Amino acid sequence: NFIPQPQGLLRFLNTSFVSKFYTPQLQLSELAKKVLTNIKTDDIPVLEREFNDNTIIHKANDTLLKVQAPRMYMILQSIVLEAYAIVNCFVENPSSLKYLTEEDVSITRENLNYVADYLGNYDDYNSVVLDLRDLDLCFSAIELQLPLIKKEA
Amino acid sequence: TKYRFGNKTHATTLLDEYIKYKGEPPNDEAFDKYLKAIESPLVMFSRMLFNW
Amino acid sequence: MKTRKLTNILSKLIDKTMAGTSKITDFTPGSASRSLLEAVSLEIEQFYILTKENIDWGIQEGIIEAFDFQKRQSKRAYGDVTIQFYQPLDMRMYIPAGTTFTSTRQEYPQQFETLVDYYAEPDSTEIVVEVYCKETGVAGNVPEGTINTIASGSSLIRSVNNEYSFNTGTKEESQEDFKRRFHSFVESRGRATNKSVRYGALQIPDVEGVYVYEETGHITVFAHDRNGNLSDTLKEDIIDALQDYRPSGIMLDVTGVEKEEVNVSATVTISNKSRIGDTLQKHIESVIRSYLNNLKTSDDLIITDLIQAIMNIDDVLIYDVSFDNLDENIIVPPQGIIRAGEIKVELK
Repeated sequence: NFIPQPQGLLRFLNTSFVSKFYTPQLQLSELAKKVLTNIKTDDIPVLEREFNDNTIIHKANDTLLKVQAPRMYMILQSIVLEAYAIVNCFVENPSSLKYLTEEDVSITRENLNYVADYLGNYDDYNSVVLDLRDLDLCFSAIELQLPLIKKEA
Repeated sequence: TKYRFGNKTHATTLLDEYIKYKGEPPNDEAFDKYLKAIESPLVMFSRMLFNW
Repeated sequence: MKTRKLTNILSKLIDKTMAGTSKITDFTPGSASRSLLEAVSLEIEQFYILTKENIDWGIQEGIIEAFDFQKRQSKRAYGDVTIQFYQPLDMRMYIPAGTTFTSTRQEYPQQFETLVDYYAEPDSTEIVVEVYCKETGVAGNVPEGTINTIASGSSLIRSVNNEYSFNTGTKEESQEDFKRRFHSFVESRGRATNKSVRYGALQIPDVEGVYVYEETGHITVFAHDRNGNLSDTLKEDIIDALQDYRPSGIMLDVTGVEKEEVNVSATVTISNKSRIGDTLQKHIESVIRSYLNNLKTSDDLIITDLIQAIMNIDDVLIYDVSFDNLDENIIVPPQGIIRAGEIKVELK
């Protein structure tokens, strides 16, 4: 019982300069690890249409960050997997929400700030930063609300 | 039958022009003319009824 | 104006606060003042980004408003639908106008309808009628074996199926194509030149991919439509339109274009053994045939663009493509157009 994923998102998800305020650690959550293995092994259903011209469609792939800064591109994939992981359990199959914890989202926001600040240097690719800032405050709400949800449920 | 492109009415028109001009028309387009030629009430009532 | 990121704005705010006669204040993480400054900096960055986007949109809108040059609308998808009956019709039958053709798959719920009357003569086990997509978009480019439903159909009908995918529906006009046509118009302001005649020929919506071959006191235009034909009325309309743009005191002529046929006999390697099937072969054949069509005049049969186009369907699923005889580019004359051709797929 899983909604078929877009082809673009499926392709995207399946695989010096430093900021002074926030820095990354390249750490993956336990919940994120399980979802990666499931997609890697199981052949999840996928869609055939690509009407939705938003998110990674022609923004994450169109930008030259993929070829210029592959290390930065790894950070964006990690945020997407963490973003997809939390959206997965709440919409359907909430049993996997047990593995999530506060520190999983805390590191993700720090990674988002680091990549977001680097993208600010480029003037052409501010469209990607437009969505990241909105997504940045979304994780913080989950960070300050996730412990209450598990105890309530 | 013996060529890629075939037609009856289109070919017949060329023959009629060819016969009338005795095989010597004023222009050569007649020979090539054949070649270039060949390569609610129910809805209204239902619609207006839905509108009302 | 110049884009300002969050970190620079926050640093400037911190410097101003420190220099504004305030030593007691501190900007450590977790403080209310630091959070407020970060929020303000993010608001200013959002304002700058939206201002840049509005500048780009305003430039586009001003260019659209300036002059009388505007993009054209989309084209409704259309194709052919095959009808199979249980037995040949004993007597002539009339199909009511406006018959609706649809599908059952959830991915393609778009509807279709006929525009002209059709008649099923007796002793005919099948009939083909053109259809048009009501929705204006790329959703009408359904794959093979999608349209499998008919409305107001008699019991004689046994099956409904489309032999080939449409691959004709299009979205709104692409930005690159509009920009190129505008460049042609701007370069065509100076009349009595090759580019002026080019724009005068290309401004008609029906004609596509014209070519001009200047000669000593003689001008030839090999104009053709999307189907590669040139009707007399459209030819006369093109001549009349070019009359204003035609250079004075020199002959002009037009004689359409001559078509050429070549068999590619392409072969493709597919990584996924399971996914290989007749449906994929038919899709590849239809894609290659459509690529052969909608091609302008006086361009060599480049193979690199062909392989990059067919590989664009799926980079991972499609592994490699090779060819037997047409490896070298075929030089086309000014009056030659590569439209026809039989495609045979030889999977490795």
